[PDB]
Order: sequence, then C-alpha cells, then structure tokens
Amino acid sequence: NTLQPTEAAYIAGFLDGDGSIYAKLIPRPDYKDIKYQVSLAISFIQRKDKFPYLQDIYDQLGKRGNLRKDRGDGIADYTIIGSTHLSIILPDLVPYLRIKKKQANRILHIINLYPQAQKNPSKFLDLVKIVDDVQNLNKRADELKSTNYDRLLEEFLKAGKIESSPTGSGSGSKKNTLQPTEAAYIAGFLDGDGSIYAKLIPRPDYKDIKYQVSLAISFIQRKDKFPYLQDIYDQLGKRGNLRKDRGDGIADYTIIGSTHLSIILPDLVPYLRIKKKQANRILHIINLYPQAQKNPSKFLDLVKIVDDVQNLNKRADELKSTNYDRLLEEFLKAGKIE
DNA sequence: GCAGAACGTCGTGAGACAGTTCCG
DNA sequence: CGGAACTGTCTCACGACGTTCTGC
Ligand SMILES: [Ca+2]
Ligand SMILES: [Ca+2]
Repeated sequence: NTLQPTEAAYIAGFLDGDGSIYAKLIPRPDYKDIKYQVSLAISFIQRKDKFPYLQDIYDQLGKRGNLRKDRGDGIADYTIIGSTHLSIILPDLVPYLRIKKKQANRILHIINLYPQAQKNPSKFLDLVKIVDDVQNLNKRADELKSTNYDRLLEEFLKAGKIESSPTGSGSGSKKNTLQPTEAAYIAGFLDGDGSIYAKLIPRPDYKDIKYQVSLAISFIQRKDKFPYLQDIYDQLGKRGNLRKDRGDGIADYTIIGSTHLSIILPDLVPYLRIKKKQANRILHIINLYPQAQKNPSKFLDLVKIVDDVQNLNKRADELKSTNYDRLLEEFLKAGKIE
C-alpha cells in the first residue's frame, strides 16, 4: 500500500482539479429485499492524448480500478469503483485532498456503515442520506438538490419495508514555506485545473522591439471554491492576481512575470507532470530573456519558445502558433535583421 | 520605455452520473 | 443474489489566451 507522500499529494491535487468523488444508488431488479446497491467511486478525467498520465496514476494506486483510453468523445477516464479499492486508496489521499475532502470522508463513512446497513431498510435509508450529501456537495447552489432518500422512504413505505414511525433527517418537501506535499498538491491541481502559458504582447511604445513576452501560470475554478485559490495564493508567498469572479461566475488566480515564476516554478517543476514541459520552457525564457531584449535575433529564437509553449497547450491537430513566422516577417520589413 | 493588472472571452475539456452489460 | 465493469452522454467548468489598462 506504501504510496509516497508527494505521489499521494499530487494525485489529490489532480483529483481536486480534474477528478470526481461521488456516490450513487443503482436499481437492482434481482436483489433480495432492498433492490439497490449503493455504488461508490472516484474518477480521473482527461483528453485522449494525455492518457499516459492517467495510466501513470493508475500504476501508483496499485493498479486498482479500470482505465479507459477513450470513452467515446476523444476523452479518457480512470474510474475506481467499490469499497475494496477505495478503503485502501482514499485513506492515502484524504490528508492531501482539499476541495473534495468532504466527499472522500463521506465515501469512507458509507463503507463503515454498509455491512450493517445492507439488510436493514432503516439503516439503509440513513446511509442513503450520506449518498445525498455527496451528490449535493458536487452540485451548485441553484441546482436541484438530491432526493434519493425521499424517493426511497416513499418506496420503502409503499413496499411495506418500513412501519411507523419512519425517520429522520432529510429535506422532505412532499522566503519559502512550500514543503514537498504542499508543492506536490499544487502541481497536481495546476496539471488539472491550471494553465502554464506564454504570449507576445504588442507594446506600441518600445525602444526597438515593440513586443514583450508575457509569462504566466493560472488557476481556474468556480467562485464558490475561491477560498481554495485564496489558499494556494497564500501558500505561494501571496504572489499574483486573484479574481473572486471574472464576470462569468468562475474565479481565477494568475501569476504574471518572471519575478514570481522564478520563485514559484522551481518549487512545482519536480512534481509537475502534464504541464512540466511548459514550466521548464517558461524557466528557459526567463533564463535567456535579459540578452533577448536588445537583440532582435535572440528575441526571435526566444519567440520560438513562446510558439513551442503555446503548441504544447494544444492538441496535435490544431493550427500551430505562428508568432515566429509573423515577427520574422515584421523584423525583415522593419530592416531590423534583413 | 518598461511590464504587470485587470477585463473579457471562443471553444472545448471535463465532471458526475444514469444505465446496462458482464460475472463469481 | 451480490457488485463491479463497461457504455454512453448532458451541462457546464474550465483553459489559454488577445486586449487593454494602469503604474512608475
Ligand atoms: Ca475541475
Ligand atoms: Ca484539465
């Protein structure tokens, strides 16, 4: 079972980003009495091309659960179903989990009560409540609230499985301090819900080269989960910009400029997976930018790194960035290189 | 002259299941 | 009977910026 602290932390970061912890009950037209089995799962979702990364997480989790290279729409998932695997896996992830920690504790709890709850409609209903919380915790505010417990209490009374009086508790409307696991999580989360990117900004008032290469990493999330960004922000020495809302209900945390990324990135690189290349390329740009400012020749092949980064932030089929082709044209016609 | 902050935004890349097929 | 695997998708929650807006 011995899964490494920074491997557990990364996965939790990644799960909190691109994963899902959830509970559901399945109709079972062949079960003894209670015709529902409560299903429990965690999953990791990602685009087809990044499958090796899922396959890697799989291998770390003792090769439990079922991988899927393609689920139909060029997109891949790794679902771990059942209490056998989850009672081994979740204990390892729960300490590092943040956004979905509650969901994980709930699943872990359902596991504890399931044996007894299994052939007792009273204790099954009480457990179905926990299935409700989990599905609710995965919901928005404005969304319809989970009514599995209500629909089953009605089903149990009609099927004569429960006598008076019924339960219960349901809404019945009838300097650094960035340590290994701190960085590992953040890298997990950035790999999931984050972005590492470079861009050319047109600056209509520069000495010679009228562009500046802008460098950034960002974190994106729904506004309700903003405090979690506010956490990562604090943990990174309080660098960069935060938005509680950018206008469309989704928050972001953006760290622009070599100054911050010279400090932050080296902390995340060793734990970064999906976005590690982008990270190093940014560091590389930071590394050879001083000399690149004056010389249009050194600016150009540095502008290639920008293209390369933007390329990495695309699938193979997308049209590849042409900043190098456009600036080469511009520099020739401005006589800056000939 | 320099560069970060803030604003706004296509076009997908996810989340979180519900069903349904296998399976000892 | 018991429950996990595999199929399939609807609805946003993201990404990765182009823009432009301050700030010394
Ligand atoms: Ca997410
Ligand atoms: Ca992602």
